[PDB]
Amino acid sequence: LKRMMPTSYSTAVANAGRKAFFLNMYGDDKIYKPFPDIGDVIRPDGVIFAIRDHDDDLAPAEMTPRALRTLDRTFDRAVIGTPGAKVIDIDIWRDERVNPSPTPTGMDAQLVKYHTHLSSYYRELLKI
Amino acid sequence: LLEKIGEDWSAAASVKTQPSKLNNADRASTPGRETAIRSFGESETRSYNCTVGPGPTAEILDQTNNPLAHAAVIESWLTAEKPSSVPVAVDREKIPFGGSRPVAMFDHLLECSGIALEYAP
Amino acid sequence: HKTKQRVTPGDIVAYNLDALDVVKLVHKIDDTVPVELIQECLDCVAVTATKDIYPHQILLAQWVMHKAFPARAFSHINKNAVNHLLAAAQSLMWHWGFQQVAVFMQVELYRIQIKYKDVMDELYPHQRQQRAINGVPVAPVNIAGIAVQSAHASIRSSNWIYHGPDRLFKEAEQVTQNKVLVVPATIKSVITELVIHLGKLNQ
Amino acid sequence: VVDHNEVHDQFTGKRIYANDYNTSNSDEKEEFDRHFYSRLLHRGFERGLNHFIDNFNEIFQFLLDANIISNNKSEFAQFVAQNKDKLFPKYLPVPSKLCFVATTSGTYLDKPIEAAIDATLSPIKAQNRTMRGLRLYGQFYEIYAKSRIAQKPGLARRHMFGARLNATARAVITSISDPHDYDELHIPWGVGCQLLKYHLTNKLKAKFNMTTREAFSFVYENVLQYNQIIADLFKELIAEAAPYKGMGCTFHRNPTLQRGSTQQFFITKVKDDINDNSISMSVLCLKAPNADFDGDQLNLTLMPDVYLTKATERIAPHTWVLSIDEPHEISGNLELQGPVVETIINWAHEKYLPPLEEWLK
Repeated sequence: LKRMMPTSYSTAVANAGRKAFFLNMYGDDKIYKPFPDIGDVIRPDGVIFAIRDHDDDLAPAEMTPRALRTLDRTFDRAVIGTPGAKVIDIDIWRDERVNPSPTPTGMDAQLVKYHTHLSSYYRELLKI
Repeated sequence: LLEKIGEDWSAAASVKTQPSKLNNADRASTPGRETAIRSFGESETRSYNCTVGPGPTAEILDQTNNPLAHAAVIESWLTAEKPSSVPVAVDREKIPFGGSRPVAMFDHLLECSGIALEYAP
Repeated sequence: HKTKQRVTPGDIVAYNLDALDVVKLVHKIDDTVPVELIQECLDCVAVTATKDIYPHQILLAQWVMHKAFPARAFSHINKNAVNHLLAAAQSLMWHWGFQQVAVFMQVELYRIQIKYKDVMDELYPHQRQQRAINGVPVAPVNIAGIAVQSAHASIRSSNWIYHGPDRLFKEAEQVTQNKVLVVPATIKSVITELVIHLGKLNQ
Repeated sequence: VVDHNEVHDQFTGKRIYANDYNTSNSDEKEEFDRHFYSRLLHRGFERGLNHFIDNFNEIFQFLLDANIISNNKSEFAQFVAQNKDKLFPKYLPVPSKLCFVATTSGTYLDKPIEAAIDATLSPIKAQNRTMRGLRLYGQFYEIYAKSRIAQKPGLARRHMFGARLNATARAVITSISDPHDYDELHIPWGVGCQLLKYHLTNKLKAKFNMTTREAFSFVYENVLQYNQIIADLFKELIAEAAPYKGMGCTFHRNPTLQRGSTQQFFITKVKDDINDNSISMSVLCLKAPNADFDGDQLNLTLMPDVYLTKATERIAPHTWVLSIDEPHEISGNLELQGPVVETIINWAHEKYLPPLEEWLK
């Protein structure tokens, strides 16, 4: 049965804007990473880019570096996949015409790290 | 190897309810499915009415159609010193029979028509 | 009685039963709390059970004890749960030395300054971006400052009547000719001293 | 037959009896419609609508004329004279907000909802409009009892007879080829980790010093991950059943015609392999339902109580042993399988000993 081992390719998609924002997994208290990088390993639990709702009065309770690391199974919206799996592809779309930024600061580094490369690729593709 | 390996399994001790416990959306927020499985059809409740007595087969539907009994079974699971082998979960002295949601909906819809389904010797 | 953010029925009754375990809920946050200090706040739940709950108490109980109880479960629990949670939050704020704010827990109805801004922007780095006007992009404002401003607006909205332990009334300096509260002028400075402490236990 | 005047003076609620009697839709469709709305002789006395209507007598009937031209029933006059109070009071009730469901880019409504015409409204015209609204009431209630009750997708045959029960599971099946008992079920790790969640929460709040949030995180984290503590708590939860072999559960088949399609088993062992997602069943119980290993998904319900487990003893694997056709004969569901019989055939029916002539010579 080790020689009969099929391969499964899966795709998980999520959104985070004015309604809700991301969570801080896959890292310590000095870095922010809402999703694993290309060529990384998923956690022993299958939660990838868990989403927390957007509130204002719960800022010292929920918008603290202790609560951004832990995941509540209720009052949240996570995405469960495969625990042991390698990340192959990442595609990020972004609306960048809104004058209020709904996401707080310090959470949009890994997003723009892929978005700038994708925008440069599509810009060269249109320039040709 | 062939198609249809074992991955389309489901297990749910508690499911979200309708604003009556049916949900159909992009349900990928839990490891495995959390949807309620319609194990009791019309032929299933007919066989459970004939083989099992008509008394104890209404409690299985009343533990689902009534949200108070659905809260009471979890309260009895969480308040007992033994989670298994609990004698009584929903006693009929505090939460009696007659609080089913589709039964009361049908009774209200027939009451606005002007008639009622009762009996008398 | 319920919100459109749909939660499973069955998780509601678990938080109804875990909120009555006051001692385990306050020992998960800080284990060095005396039991009689919890009991003196816990004996007052029989008087405030026939009263109303106001959102400043819900905010002050949702801010603290987030390490052992979720804040979003406060809008999906009953009255006997929030009374014990208010007693637990009153004991937890009485032990930490914030006696000027812990009086307003069990009660019946009758930006950030320069002294704390540098550490409040350090303990809470995620800030709310603001809209610029004719260019000149302004610095983002802190969301915890908005939260403590909303709490300060909720505290000073009306007059208050104390229903709690007399030892807490004798610890803090408040004069009385009848059973009415007196709001101090420095009440915005103590709650900001609490949240920073709430930053120091979490971050 | 219910007295409509008895239900409108014992309401003791909001007592808003005037719904159409006060409103006139003068800038009120934004408030009165969305916040509130979002014994009918015409049902029984409806044998006169072929190409002519015998109800052209509009108002002030004073029904005492026994002019009955009808061949279907003769006890209709006795039904009238038994309870003469029929559509006499002035207080007719309004259906609740739960009966009508209103979103998205396009407002979607359902075609049996044709009762909002009564909410939007000389005496000889108003008296005709009241009976027009009464005929619209009858036309709404008949089509709502025909299209939402009488259909197989409906309130009666789908929701009033039970649907979508809790504490249930649905998975494919394998067999147990082991020394075991005839009533033993093997629940896998992923099914057993979600079917027993509050039991694990109780065991983690009792044996360990954990809150319900940490217990829920420990339950939901180890669904696709094996660990020793959850397995030991599963073995403890199996061992807690003192007079039974484990937790009593019911097991169904989707075509349910015979007795063997609905059985009661006992959960006895939770599997350790996380990749195996299948419920392993006994060999001897494979024959009473038509269940094979052809990728079929089978349903399972969990009995919570001891009284319910004692009441579910009427459907058991031993109940279908005796046949329902012959008076003194055990049915063919007790027969063993192919490879079980073939080893006994190769063992017993073998040239093992010399015959009886050579044995005593």
